[PDB]
Amino acid sequence: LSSLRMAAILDDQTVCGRGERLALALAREQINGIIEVPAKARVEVDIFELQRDSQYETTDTMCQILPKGVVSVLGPSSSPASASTVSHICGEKEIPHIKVGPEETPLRFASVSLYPSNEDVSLAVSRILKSFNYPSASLICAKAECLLRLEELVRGFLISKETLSVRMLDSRDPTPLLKEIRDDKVSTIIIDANASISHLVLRKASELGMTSAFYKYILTTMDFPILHLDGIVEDSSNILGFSMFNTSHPFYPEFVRSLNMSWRENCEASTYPGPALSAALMFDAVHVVVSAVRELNRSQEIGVKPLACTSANIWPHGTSLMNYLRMVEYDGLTGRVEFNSKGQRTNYTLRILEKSRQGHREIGVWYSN
Amino acid sequence: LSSLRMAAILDDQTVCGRGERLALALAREQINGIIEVPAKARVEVDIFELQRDSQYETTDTMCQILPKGVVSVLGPSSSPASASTVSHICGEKEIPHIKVGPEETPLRFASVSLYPSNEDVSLAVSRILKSFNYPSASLICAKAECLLRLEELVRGFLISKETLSVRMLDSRDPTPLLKEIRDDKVSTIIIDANASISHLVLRKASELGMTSAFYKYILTTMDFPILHLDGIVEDSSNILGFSMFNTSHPFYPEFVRSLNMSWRENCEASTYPGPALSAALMFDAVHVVVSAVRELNRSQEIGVKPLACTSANIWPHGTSLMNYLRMVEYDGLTGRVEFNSKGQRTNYTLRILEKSRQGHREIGVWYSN
Ligand SMILES: *[C@@H]1O[C@H](CO)[C@@H](O)[C@H](O)[C@H]1NC(C)=O
Ligand SMILES: *[C@@H]1O[C@H](CO)[C@@H](O)[C@H](O)[C@H]1NC(C)=O
Ligand SMILES: *[C@@H]1O[C@H](CO)[C@@H](O)[C@H](O)[C@H]1NC(C)=O
Ligand SMILES: *[C@@H]1O[C@H](CO)[C@@H](O)[C@H](O)[C@H]1NC(C)=O
Ligand SMILES: *[C@@H]1O[C@H](CO)[C@@H](O)[C@H](O)[C@H]1NC(C)=O
Ligand SMILES: *[C@@H]1O[C@H](CO)[C@@H](O)[C@H](O)[C@H]1NC(C)=O
Ligand SMILES: *[C@@H]1O[C@H](CO)[C@@H](O)[C@H](O)[C@H]1NC(C)=O
Ligand SMILES: *[C@@H]1O[C@H](CO)[C@@H](O)[C@H](O)[C@H]1NC(C)=O
Repeated sequence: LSSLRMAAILDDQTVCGRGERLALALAREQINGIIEVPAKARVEVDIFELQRDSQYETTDTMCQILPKGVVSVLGPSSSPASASTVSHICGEKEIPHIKVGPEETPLRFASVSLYPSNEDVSLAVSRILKSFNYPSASLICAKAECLLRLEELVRGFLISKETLSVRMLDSRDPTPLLKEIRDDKVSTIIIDANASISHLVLRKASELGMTSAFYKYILTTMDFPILHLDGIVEDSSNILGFSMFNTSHPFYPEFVRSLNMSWRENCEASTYPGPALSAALMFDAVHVVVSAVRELNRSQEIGVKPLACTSANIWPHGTSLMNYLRMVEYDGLTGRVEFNSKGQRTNYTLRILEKSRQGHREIGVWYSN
Repeated sequence: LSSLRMAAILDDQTVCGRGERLALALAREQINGIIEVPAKARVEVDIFELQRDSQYETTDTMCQILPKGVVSVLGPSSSPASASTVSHICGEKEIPHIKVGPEETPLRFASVSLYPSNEDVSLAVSRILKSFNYPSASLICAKAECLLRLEELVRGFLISKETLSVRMLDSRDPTPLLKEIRDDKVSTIIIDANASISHLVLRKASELGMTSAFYKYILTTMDFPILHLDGIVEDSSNILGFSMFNTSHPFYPEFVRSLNMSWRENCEASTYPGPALSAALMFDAVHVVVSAVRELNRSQEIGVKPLACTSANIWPHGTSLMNYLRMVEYDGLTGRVEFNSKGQRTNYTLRILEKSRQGHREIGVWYSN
């Protein structure tokens, strides 16, 4: 390899952007700026955008990637159907797919994921419930698939003396849903939704007087740190959730400041909420791929050829690289990155946060081990 | 229209076949044999087979169907991923998709389905549980998506004093799973799996002494009537499940006898288990489409043009035909066929059956209304 090339697929239709493209560039720059002994091949990241909601588009994008000679494909972060199409094609060609968003809910060739598994999210929520003395609860789901995502927790409630009252937004305003929860007179409300939908639910809850001291909320979104509930919350609250960020990572300041400058070219600096987790996962993903490829390269000569959608040819090194990906131990923006036999993150933590008027406080940690 | 043409997609990799191809021919023959006043256009059914487990294949099959000038696409019955690809392409081209297998779990343009909805299956199971005085239970799932398919029942257990212990086969032999259920010492076992997997679970249960009078089974498969548990069951049992068949339908004898001759060209007449429900749903589907098209044709002139995967052209009549499909009232092999505003079967029944040494007995009825 004259260069170590990977592809990344972005799907970002937000007004301000999540900054994944810049995050990828920052990882590449950081890695290429460190001259190693022996010298290593330059890292390249080819970036492709998804602008429609179309698996035709996603398939065509993969067909454009295969001829470029890549050692991995990253993402997309926020498009589960597209990520499944990517995983399938990557599996057929034996190119590693590096996943950076939620487990697809509900494949032979292996992939890895930097995003916490569904089981881990369930266990983290259950840890907070243990802290509440294992109460009855209500669950608000953005999508019906929540019962699958949270199957571990659901199975626990199904055999426990406590109850779980489940309600789906699917489809406009959560107010009638929240009024039913209020009538049940149960304190603990679990919200399984992305950040914007979670904000909407909390806003409507606040308006109904449901952010009083009686009620306790647990959110599943890993973008909790960017959820700003100004005007809803005081300096202390009962609104809990998670973060993966290690703000002490040596690159974290440059990362935040750089993404702030990314944000403030389409929007105002004052509205930058902090770095998006998906951007940090993409940064970390580049390092994981580079680490694995350089370790594989000590024991075997790695080459790439054009692959194609119109050929049954596979990448001969993909099986090997999947095993070396599973050997990676990397300290990233998102904490310790290591993988288990299923390609899932292991030996890591989630910080448990409580929302406040200006941001949050950390009040505990969930350990995957 | 000189002819009324629809397409049907088959995916059948069974040794003996389910007889869907013959079922389609029988419907076409029956309809074309009735000379109406005024005379109506001849019915044609173009048949396509899926032989791989590939959405590339399914998409290519749809691309072959679009130029043929069809008024609907039927199926496939037993291939959920392929049926979803078909629904998507049909929706893009505004051609009705007539579904004949389980609700996909977890679309703008409307479709209809002749197969009972997930909610209806949950409600039918809950009706049997009411008959058992609403006990605690165990659920054996072939796939994790069972919690979604049975979400209505799961939500009921989550708020009830009774427990539900859920276990997934996902992945070889159910024996260890059944031993855990045995240790829980709960009587009622719900099996959500297709017919062959359900048979396997009951066989292993029998071997463990778990088909004694203490245990009660409820199966979700609509192919219960073809599940032959010879050697497991006596003349009476506690093994319950469902059938859609109306064995008094005037065509039922010809249907059974004809599919018996279909079966016994690849296998032995003695191993023919009776007609497969998917074959009967395909037969009924042809009648539903013909009924709707001939009613639409009273009020508007229907034409077809070649459509194509490489064109954005839609079928101008698809919206109209979807509304007329929803007006159909048809008495079929699978009972009364009518649709609600969601395109789901309504105003119908499921017969509740108890397995016996030679077959079954009907012991009750579930009404959708
Ligand atoms: C493989 O190692 C050799 C020598 O140590 C180096 O020249 C080459 O750039 C390496 N390739 C990669 C992908 O880092
Ligand atoms: C965060 O990064 C700092 C600095 O590299 C490191 O000392 C620490 O172990 C990291 N923390 C976690 C939880 O991974
Ligand atoms: C973004 O940059 C602005 C301008 O320098 C700064 O005031 C603000 O606090 C930054 N936001 C964050 C979250 O770092
Ligand atoms: C888990 O990760 C920590 C760093 O966060 C590391 O020090 C430790 O060696 C790992 N432990 C195991 C059991 O691998
Ligand atoms: C539409 O009705 C006319 C006359 O009643 C008939 O000739 C024609 O075959 C009909 N078309 C279909 C699709 O049945
Ligand atoms: C079964 O078919 C017979 C004969 O057409 C009909 O009388 C009866 O209503 C049908 N039964 C049901 C439940 O639809
Ligand atoms: C199939 O046909 C055979 C031969 O006539 C007959 O003995 C058998 O009972 C039939 N099976 C069924 C289920 O009707
Ligand atoms: C429901 O179907 C039955 C036939 O099974 C039919 O007689 C009846 O008119 C229908 N009832 C309603 C409310 O549509």
